[PDB]
Amino acid sequence: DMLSLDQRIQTLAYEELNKAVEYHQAKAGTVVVLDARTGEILALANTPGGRNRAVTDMIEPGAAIKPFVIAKALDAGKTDLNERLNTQPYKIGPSPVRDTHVYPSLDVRGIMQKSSNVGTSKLSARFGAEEMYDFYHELGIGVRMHSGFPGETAGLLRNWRRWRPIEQATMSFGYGLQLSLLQLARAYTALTHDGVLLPLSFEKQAVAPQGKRIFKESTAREVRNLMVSVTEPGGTGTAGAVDGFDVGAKTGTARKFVNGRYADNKHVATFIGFAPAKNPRVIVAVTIDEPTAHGYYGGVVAGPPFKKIMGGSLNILGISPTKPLTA
Ligand SMILES: CO/N=C(\C(=O)N[C@@H]1C(=O)N2C(C(=O)O)=C(CSc3nc(=O)c(=O)[nH]n3C)CS[C@H]12)c1csc(N)n1
Ligand SMILES: [Cl-]
Repeated sequence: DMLSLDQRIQTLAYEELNKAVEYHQAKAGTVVVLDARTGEILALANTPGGRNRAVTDMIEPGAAIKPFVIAKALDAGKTDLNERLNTQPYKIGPSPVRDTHVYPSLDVRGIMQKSSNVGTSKLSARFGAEEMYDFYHELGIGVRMHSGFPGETAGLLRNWRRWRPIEQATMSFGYGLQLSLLQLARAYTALTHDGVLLPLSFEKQAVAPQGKRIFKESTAREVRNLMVSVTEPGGTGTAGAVDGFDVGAKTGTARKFVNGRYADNKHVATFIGFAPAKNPRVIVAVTIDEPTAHGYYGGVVAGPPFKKIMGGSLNILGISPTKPLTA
């Protein structure tokens, strides 16, 4: 049998996912676990029972898309690692562009670490609309996965000719475009596989299949290091840190679109990360739908199951820790 599924990881993922969903009294949840070098899908878990939401359900990614805007800006030389960007909030007409805190300025590392919508939108604004549209398209947004499961759709990437000026701003921190958790996890292979986006596979891969280069290898390596700051003190994703490893991750918290408004009530909490951060072996992605108890942010809600799924996955795959254990 040549199937990529690993039953121990799949069982680990399902149990931790259901604990998190129950503890936060959430409506639903999904997990994807990938081989970070080949794109093999090691686990897909969904709750409550029924359809494969990891493949079928399109979500807005929120700040989980920010790593790719930051990488693109660095890759194209439109920013660097020492620029400090004014990150004061502002508005375009009625629409605000603001962070949860007012940071007067941040470098690119701070934009990632703090999850600055303002910083990301200003980096994105250095590109034209059609450029960015093509960029989201080559990340696979709007491109069907052909996983073999029914109910799968391509996702949403609106035509660039219809973008209002505010739209390109808000798309850069995860508004307006839609993708499945599988498409989102797939995009993170461009960061783990040294700039090369992988197709993903449900069968064991003897080699890493031929991918498509999105970023230079140096860009991917620098961005992975920025993402380690997310799980260290000062970042939004400390709940996902794993003993004996450096973890690059990104949190996301998206207001749900109820009828015709973005609810300040209901949220989707996402945590996606990879380890070992220098030479990744595993990607773990977790999305918790509408938590109602014990917090609703991505770090607090989906961070804890990420940490237990990642740590156990590395243990199951025999990945040696890169630094002394302290737990
Ligand atoms: C509620 O805001 N709605 C947004 C949006 O701007 N989301 C951004 C995003 O991904 N965010 C994240 C985060 O990184 O988790 C955060 C997390 S900050 C945080 N994390 C904790 O774990 C914690 O205990 N406390 N705090 C303060 C701010 S909302 C923002 C949105 C984007 S698309 C969409 N439909 N909604
Ligand atoms: Cl490859």
